[PDB]
Amino acid sequence: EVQLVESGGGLVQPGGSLRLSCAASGFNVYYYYIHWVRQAPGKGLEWVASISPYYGYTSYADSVKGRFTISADTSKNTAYLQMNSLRAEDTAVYYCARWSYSGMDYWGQGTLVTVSSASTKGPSVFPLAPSSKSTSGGTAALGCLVKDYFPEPVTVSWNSGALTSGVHTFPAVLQSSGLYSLSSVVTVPSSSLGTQTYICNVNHKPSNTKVDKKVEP
Amino acid sequence: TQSPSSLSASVGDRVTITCRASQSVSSAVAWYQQKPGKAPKLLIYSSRFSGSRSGTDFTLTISSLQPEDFATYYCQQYSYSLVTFGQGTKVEIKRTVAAPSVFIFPPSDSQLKSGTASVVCLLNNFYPREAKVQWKVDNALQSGNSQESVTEQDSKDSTYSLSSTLTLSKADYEKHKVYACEVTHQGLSSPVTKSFNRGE
Ligand SMILES: [Zn+2]
Repeated sequence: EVQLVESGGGLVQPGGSLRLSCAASGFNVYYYYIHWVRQAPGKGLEWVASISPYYGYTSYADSVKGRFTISADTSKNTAYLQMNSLRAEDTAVYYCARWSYSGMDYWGQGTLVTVSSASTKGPSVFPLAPSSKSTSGGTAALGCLVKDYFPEPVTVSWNSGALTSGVHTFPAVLQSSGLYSLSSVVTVPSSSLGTQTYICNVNHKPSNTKVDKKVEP
Repeated sequence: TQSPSSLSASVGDRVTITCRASQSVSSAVAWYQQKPGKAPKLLIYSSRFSGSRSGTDFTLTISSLQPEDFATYYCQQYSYSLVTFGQGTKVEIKRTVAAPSVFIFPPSDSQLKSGTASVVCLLNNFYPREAKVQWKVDNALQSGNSQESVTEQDSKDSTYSLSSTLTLSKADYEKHKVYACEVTHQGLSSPVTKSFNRGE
């Protein structure tokens, strides 16, 4: 019944500050090493900070210098990561984990931290229409272009979740503009183009944006 | 801090991962297994997973690879005043060569009316992952005005899919006629080119 739940992740301008939280359950942080580990999109794991049991000594990666501060509240049973002077390269999913005497055997679900000068924006949704050249020998490809949103993440479903087979929702790409964009595609039988309706359901929580888009030939 | 190295393997294969160490000698190790979209998992080894130290390098061995073992593995080393994660090895499923099916999508009229233009090229269900997409605008080879991303290995047929997006201003899009993406891949004896003429 051991669980770690994280919070506090979000968007900040470079040079700004953010406090992450890691709420523990089924154990108290007083008796264990607690670690913070982050992961940039597409990259490997990077250890960030740790705090010792009983006495609360700390340790930091060289990359987070005297910018980050790790601490724990044993009464509230929560560990924290105070992040100051944030830079763009600090953008990552941050995980908190419990050490057991050995390794980190329990992990949080992770929280996304985005550092950028760009401002929050809902996406524009454009159809990737099927045609005589999006088809071949029976199957046609169609999709939705989810363009110019910030920050991550965007979620996409098809026909309110009923259509999952043949669905490819690609990783978002960070455009030079500073805004993100992703495509979601699906391959369907060409004969269904006249009958079946195909709707991509786009959700962008950071802007409370919900957009449907019916994709037609 | 860098992209994970890729390793192609099959069920039943033996896999040995070497942890690239530093000023170790007095160093300890922990191994982790991560799958897309999820937090890493601590690996308990000794029984399919075993480990040992050969010199300063820690090793993790998978005796007989199972389909649930296909993942990205990391080693964690910790010593006096030092904690670091190694690069990461992504063990992916090896399968027969599969050529991509290629689709090209002009900018929607909706996007054009909105003052912009995105051309999308789709590469569907191919293996291996390695694929090169080349954009051509009026037979001029493009570079620096397109971005691509690739899905993880498909849970259905162990293939990959890729989408390449050519971004142009509306005005620049409308002064060119022929748009093409040229696809190069293992499964293609000759490069496949999908194209369209603007406004057909
Ligand atoms: Zn698929």
